Amino acid sequence: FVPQKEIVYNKLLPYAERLDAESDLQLAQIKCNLGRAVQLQELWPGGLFWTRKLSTYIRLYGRKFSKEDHVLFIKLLYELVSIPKLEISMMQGFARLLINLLKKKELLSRADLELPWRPLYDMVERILYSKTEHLGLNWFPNSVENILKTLVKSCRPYFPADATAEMLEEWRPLMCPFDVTMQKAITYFEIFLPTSLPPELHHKGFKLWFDELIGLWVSVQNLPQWEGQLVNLFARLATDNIGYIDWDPYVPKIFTRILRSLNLPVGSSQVLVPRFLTNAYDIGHAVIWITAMMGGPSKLVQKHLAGLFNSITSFYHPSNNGRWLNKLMKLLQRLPNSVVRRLHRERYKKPSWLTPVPDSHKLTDQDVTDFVQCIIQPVLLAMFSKTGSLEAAQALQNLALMRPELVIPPVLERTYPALETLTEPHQLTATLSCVIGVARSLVSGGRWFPEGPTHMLPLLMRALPGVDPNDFSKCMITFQFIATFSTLVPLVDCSSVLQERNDLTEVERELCSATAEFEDFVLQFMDRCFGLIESSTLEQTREETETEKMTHLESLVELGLSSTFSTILTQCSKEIFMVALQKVFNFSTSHIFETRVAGRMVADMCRAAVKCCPEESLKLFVPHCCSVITQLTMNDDVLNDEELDKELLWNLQLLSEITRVDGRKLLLYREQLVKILQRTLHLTCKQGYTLSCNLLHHLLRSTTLIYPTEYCSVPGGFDKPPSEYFPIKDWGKPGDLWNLGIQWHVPSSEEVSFAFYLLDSFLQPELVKLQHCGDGKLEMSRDDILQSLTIVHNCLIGSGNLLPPLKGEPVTNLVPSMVSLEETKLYTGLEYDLSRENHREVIATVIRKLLNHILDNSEDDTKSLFLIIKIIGDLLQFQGSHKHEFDSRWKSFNLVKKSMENRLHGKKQHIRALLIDRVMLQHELRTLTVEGCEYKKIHQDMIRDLLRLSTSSYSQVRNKAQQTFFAALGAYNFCCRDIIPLVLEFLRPDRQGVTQQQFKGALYCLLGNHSGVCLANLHDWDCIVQTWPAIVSSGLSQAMSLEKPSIVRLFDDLAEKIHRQYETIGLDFTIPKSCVEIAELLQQSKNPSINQILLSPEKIKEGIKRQQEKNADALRNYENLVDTLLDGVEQRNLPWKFEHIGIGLLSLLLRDDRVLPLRAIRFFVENLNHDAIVVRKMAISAVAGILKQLKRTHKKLTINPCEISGCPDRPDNHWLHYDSKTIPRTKKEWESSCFVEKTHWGYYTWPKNMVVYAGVEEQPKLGRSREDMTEAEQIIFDHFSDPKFVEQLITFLSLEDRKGKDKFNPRRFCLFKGIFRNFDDAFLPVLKPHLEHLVADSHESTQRCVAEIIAGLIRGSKHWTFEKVEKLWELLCPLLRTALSNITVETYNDWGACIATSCESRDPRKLHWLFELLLESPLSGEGGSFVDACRLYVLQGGLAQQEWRVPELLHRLLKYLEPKLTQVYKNVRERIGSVLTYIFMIDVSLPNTTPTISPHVPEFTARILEKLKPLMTQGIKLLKTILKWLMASAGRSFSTAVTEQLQLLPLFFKIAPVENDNSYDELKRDAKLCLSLMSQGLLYPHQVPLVLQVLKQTARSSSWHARYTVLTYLQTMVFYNLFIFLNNEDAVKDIRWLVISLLEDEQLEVREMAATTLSGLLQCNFLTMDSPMQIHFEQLCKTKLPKAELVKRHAGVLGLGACVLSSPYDVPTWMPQLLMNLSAHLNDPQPIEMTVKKTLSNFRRTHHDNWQEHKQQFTDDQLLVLTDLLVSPCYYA
Ligand SMILES: O=P(O)(O)O[C@H]1[C@H](OP(=O)(O)O)[C@@H](OP(=O)(O)O)[C@H](OP(=O)(O)OP(=O)(O)O)[C@H](OP(=O)(O)OP(=O)(O)O)[C@@H]1OP(=O)(O)O
Ligand SMILES: O=P(O)(O)O[C@H]1[C@H](OP(=O)(O)O)[C@@H](OP(=O)(O)O)[C@H](OP(=O)(O)O)[C@@H](OP(=O)(O)O)[C@H]1OP(=O)(O)O
Repeated sequence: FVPQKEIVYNKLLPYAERLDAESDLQLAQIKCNLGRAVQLQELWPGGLFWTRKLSTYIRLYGRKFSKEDHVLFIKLLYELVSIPKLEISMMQGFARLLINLLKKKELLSRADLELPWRPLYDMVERILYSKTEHLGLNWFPNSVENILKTLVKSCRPYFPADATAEMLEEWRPLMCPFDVTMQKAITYFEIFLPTSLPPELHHKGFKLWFDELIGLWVSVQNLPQWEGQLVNLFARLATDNIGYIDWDPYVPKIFTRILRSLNLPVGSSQVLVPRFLTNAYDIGHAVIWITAMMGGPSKLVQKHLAGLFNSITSFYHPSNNGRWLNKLMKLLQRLPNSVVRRLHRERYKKPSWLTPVPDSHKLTDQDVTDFVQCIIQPVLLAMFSKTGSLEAAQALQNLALMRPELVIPPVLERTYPALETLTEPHQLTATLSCVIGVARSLVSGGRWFPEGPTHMLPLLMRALPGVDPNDFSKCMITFQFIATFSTLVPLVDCSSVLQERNDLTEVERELCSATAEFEDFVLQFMDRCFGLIESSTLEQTREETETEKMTHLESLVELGLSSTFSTILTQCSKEIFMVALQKVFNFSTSHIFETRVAGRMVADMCRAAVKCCPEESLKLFVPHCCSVITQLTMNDDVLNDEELDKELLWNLQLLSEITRVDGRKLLLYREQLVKILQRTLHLTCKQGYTLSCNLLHHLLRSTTLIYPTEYCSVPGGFDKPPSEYFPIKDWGKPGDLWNLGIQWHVPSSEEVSFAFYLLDSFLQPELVKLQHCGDGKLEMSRDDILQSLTIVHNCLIGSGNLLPPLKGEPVTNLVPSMVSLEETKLYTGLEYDLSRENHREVIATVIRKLLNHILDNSEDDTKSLFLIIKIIGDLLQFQGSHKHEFDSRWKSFNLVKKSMENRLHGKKQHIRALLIDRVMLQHELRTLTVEGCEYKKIHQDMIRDLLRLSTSSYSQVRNKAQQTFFAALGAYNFCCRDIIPLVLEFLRPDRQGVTQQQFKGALYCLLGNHSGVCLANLHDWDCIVQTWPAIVSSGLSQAMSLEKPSIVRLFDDLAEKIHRQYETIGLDFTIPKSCVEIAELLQQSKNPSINQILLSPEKIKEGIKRQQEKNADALRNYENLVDTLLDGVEQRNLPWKFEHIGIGLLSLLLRDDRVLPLRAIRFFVENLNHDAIVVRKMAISAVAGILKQLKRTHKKLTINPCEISGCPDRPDNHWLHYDSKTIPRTKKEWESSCFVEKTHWGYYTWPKNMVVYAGVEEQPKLGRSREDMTEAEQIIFDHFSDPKFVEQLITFLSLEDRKGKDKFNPRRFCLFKGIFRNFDDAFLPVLKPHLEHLVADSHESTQRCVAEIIAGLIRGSKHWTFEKVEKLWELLCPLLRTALSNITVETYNDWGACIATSCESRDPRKLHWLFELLLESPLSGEGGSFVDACRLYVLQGGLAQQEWRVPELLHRLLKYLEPKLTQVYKNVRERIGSVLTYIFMIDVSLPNTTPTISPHVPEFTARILEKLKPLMTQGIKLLKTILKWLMASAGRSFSTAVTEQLQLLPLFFKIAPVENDNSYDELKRDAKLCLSLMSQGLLYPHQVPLVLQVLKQTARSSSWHARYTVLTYLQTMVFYNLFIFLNNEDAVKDIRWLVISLLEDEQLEVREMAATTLSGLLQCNFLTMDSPMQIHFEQLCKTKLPKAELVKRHAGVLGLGACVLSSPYDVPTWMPQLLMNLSAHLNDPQPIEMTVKKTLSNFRRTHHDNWQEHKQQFTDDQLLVLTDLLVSPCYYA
């Protein structure tokens, strides 16, 4: 038996008694056939048909199986995605299911399930880091990167406990921080490392790697691509292991980089902008990482949040918007969203095997109060931003779940002045948006904020002018405002409870007296909405046309008034209803509205009046409307007409859109509705019958659908028990899911026999007229058929719940299967006895005769053909609900649910009006979940009749028919195999008469033009072997008008959809022997498994035999697809545009598991010399992949690195010396040298198996001829030996594809890499002239051509014998010396990526000929100076790519440059500075490292100071190389400030100018923006005594330029390091000394920057405004002036003014005092007089935003001082 693990919302559903017998029968059919599909070696029909059906079963019944059945499903799905080398598209199909079984962690414990991880790594590395799939060998899906990560994430908490040191042993040797192989490891660490381990396993957890990898993270100070992965790792480590990390030693380093990742402009020049900060921290991962730190006993992370926001409050102000605001609004959206989820995780979540937080690490009531109080001031400034109020109201909702008494009064103090202002209208858009998130916490008066619903009704009454027909932004947010209040509070009078009753409290009796205005709200809501309608009627201005479409902005106001009025009028007492029903009736019947805009809009407002009480409302509408239709239609002969009377034509829509109340209470009016349908449905006016068809439609909709009738917040309703319960208690009703009290409308036999009586009196008389017209015996008009089809369409679409689909079962051509392919059946509650009529089959036979008559006898009747598409679109796939209306109510539910949800305590607070709709969304999901559908013989005919309409004469008819055609291809099982042979019949050359509409209509059938089914690019060989040749066979002969421009865009879209969507198809579906799990799932499940067969004696041999036949035909159809394309591209009289598609389909077939067939190897090699540049650009990309296929598999062996190097920790070990190329380079005995090819090996640690290549000649033989050769696949040898082929190949490659966009092609490189690797310079004597001719040419086309061949020689010379290596460089070392001599402007990026490419993954031993040539003379300039710079830039990329493997050549190049760097030019200085950052990149100071052999920054900079000692003319020449180096080592080094470089700062301050203008020298201009890059760089917290010693020394007394720039250094250096300094509390006393002691400067320009610095430090709360600060200024202002004393008195006026400018948007308690005595220095002398005039005029500028709130902090005696005061500039005097 099954104890269900987790189910759904189906208990409530009305047919809940039948959801156990139907669910368990499908689950038993899952266990049978999914086990039998795997065990009978079948994945093409059957492995996917029951993976989809379990994917359907999870999305329909929750889990609803047992724990033993849940580990059978996981361990079957896991072993299928971990098959070695599957088909990768079906690997995702098993993947998304296997994510769904595992994403709910609480369902399966750790002791109940375990999964290995190395099957995931071979799965990931083949799909994510494939060594193919850039040469054209594999073709992956587009979604493969994120599905595999979210699968490992779902499999990660079930990895075994001994399998993370097993995981820290494999990629820990990849952590050399210089190669690209480190972010290989760090992305594996973020994905694979187990962090959600139980607390008895942390020693086998993060403690193996935490201090090893947080110590790496704190030591970088660049921003690599892998630093953003560790913040995604450490966040996930933090959020699971709360209370087991001590983040306190690392918390100032964490918040200083979250601040730094905001990238805030600070300093009034503020940037020599580092472009390395493109990569940064995803703050959405940082919010996860702050939130998991807060609950500690020492509240240390809390004040770093208060230090964070208070430093950035001025950026949330709505005047200060900029680039930073998108990260900064996103920070407010997520931190209250995440603190609440942590509070739900520790207060209301049920326990599971996931470890809870400890009691010591849990958020206290103080801790969440102090979180709101440090975020409330930035969220209220975000409320009024220019970018909207969406991010603030989502923040303000989640803050209101925690502390309502602290967050709701600061909002409603700004809301009441916003609803009555008539000036600053933006608040009403933004304050109302924020009360809607507040609304759940506002109407619910808790034990802290009980005054909430006192503000309910006055905000609700003052919002009534918001419904105005002038704004629509106010009107939508007003309709959203009142509907979100009038679904919380019942609108009931409370006066009979206002008598003697002791239940009312002080606040609750204040509510009941205010409920006298509930009727006055609803009636004034209507008188405001009637003017909203009657002033929005449609004006017919243009006399020719008729605007019939309600626009999108007006369709929202219909639905916005259909929502916001039906929610008032449901949440409403019956006494207030019926006095408001008459206001609707006395409006909508005394007027005559235009039926287009105001017709849909009045009748929807009446539709709301009927759906709330259908008895009392239908007593007066349908007697009124039917008595006036029969008066105004059947009196005269208005059956035949041209235009109806606008009142008759009104009262149909007033009746049609009103008769869709609950269909039980329409049986009273049977003999009135049928009477008008028998009189106005057969009219002549094209709007007259469509309003009558909408009447017939909605009557059938109301009498066969299951839907809820009421949507009230209380299940009894607000009307049926008056005064039995007190209504003002259920205002904050949480609306429980159990005992919901939902009321349904299941169709009775009275409502069903009437549903067929309308169908037996209007469908059948409209079907016999269509029958005799399609037979030739009635001959109706063109509009008479059009009128009759609407009756057939509105009876089908509208009563389709009663009509069974089809019968007939087409077989014998589809896919045969060994297992069941039965269609699923879901009882959506109705029987539909299926004995009497079956009306759906009759319509399908009338149409196939009617459509056969119309397409032959009248091909021009378009509007009849549009209806036939609408009926076949509903004869096939229409049960009771619509496939698009469900998707728009699914989105409208998540728009309403996610808006008003109590995230603090779980599912128990969703309101009843949401939950009733979601149960209806569960019924409507079951009405559309037709997963399996058997392709029957009627479905073989109805789609082929759509295929005639998809190819017909008119493009309006073809476009509508193809969309039904494509939707009908996705529904039925194996239809696409039936219809490809039928749709390609319009594309054959041999066809006699095929029109151009016939032709291109069939190519819009192939080009799917949607997201559902691409019919030319299916994922099967039996379909692709027909569609791809037929595209290339078209063209050469067809009726293919290639001169029409639309058909050329069609083939360019049909070819560009194939290359975008194609994904490589498997050839071997060999299910491995490790699927005993399938036998363990078929057998012995038995708890739901009612399937007693359990047999497979020799059917498993038949399944193996049919699989090997599938494996044979998939191999056969592949090699037939190659032959049919080559017979179509080498076809005579093709157009050119059809062979580029034909080569384009051959480039996708080049496979890795196979070798391409012989005629295609001959093809792509011979098409390397093609005249079309597009073809031979593809032949380069294909022959490079052929040479990968023909690779000859070198042998390997394993090195113990203790055996070599003589003896047995992160860099440059003692047992690592053989990897470093200095002296012992191989000259004669080249073998026995242990060449380690790739760079990163052996840096950090050594792997378990360090693997190098073999010795001499154990690799395969190199020099060979055609005798010992594969005699079928090296015809490529025959072409590169022919000198006519080579001389034409060298000639085509030296063309110019473009002059600007012409770079070193990395795909011509892989062409020549695969040549000289595979053939071992058998072609190099045939390329003797064509290498020596191209180097001696001035053209950049040939220098680029030769460079791909040069680097392809070098990286092809990996496995060459020592004879061939020396014979290579004997002609190659003079060849590069020629090329490096004649290097040009358009060539040094080619050579800069030529020999920097050739040093990629080679040992520095094996290429010393470069490193003796490239380091020979880079700056000994034989010709020019730009040549010497380009000769040095190519040296840079080669030495950087062999990063740590060489200490020696870095010294030999540093020893070369250390005399030369003084006497060079600027283009060489910009290279030497770019080279010296790679000479010193190895000096890293990483946490467990060793001082490397590679040259040191401290050993070099001490020599630089020895040469700059006369400065502290030839030293100023040396600064232009040091400054250009310190510009390059800004973010391009692993430690941005070595302490010997820090005293280069006082030499830079006296040079860097003040104004920073373009008129200064290059020494000055490069010294100013070198200080900007060092201040904006980080620093370790043991450098705060070291840099502050420098800046106190530099600003002590040197020169006023240096005192100025120390201040502008500080302001953008204690901000980007703001929490390093605030941890070292001795440093903030030294900043406060230096800034204040430099207000006393002898230079005025220094001291005003000292006050600008101090004003910002006070503003970011780096310096608290203590009392001895103000005593130091207030006892400095009162200073006598006898005539040094002037500068002494001024510095107090700077100091008072610095405090004034420090709070620009608030007036604190200290603020009015130090404005009054600040204003007393206004008649002071002139240096003081400017400053007081600058400070007060800047005060008044920033304080006119909300000065009415600022003036209350002033006395009335002090307002007369500040208002009447002169601070005006010179041009007012
Ligand atoms: O069916 P939908 O629309 O796709 O949405 C499902 C979600 O998708 P899924 O069912 O897995 O496909 C699933 O969320 P995730 O698995 O992704 O986390 C459920 O979460 P869960 O219940 O496990 O988690 P908890 O209860 O929130 O802790 C439900 O989310 P809540 O409302 O928060 O959950 P409640 O249903 O209210 O209990 C939600 O049910 P609704 O239909 O009402 O939106
Ligand atoms: O010398 P490289 O240009 O750096 O290329 C090598 C080379 O691949 P090619 O056959 O394309 O030249 C290796 O092949 P072998 O010498 O071992 O025959 C291959 O090794 P595998 O075939 O075992 O994959 C290795 O790949 P890897 O670094 O994953 O070991 C790959 O290096 P790249 O992937 O960086 O190109």
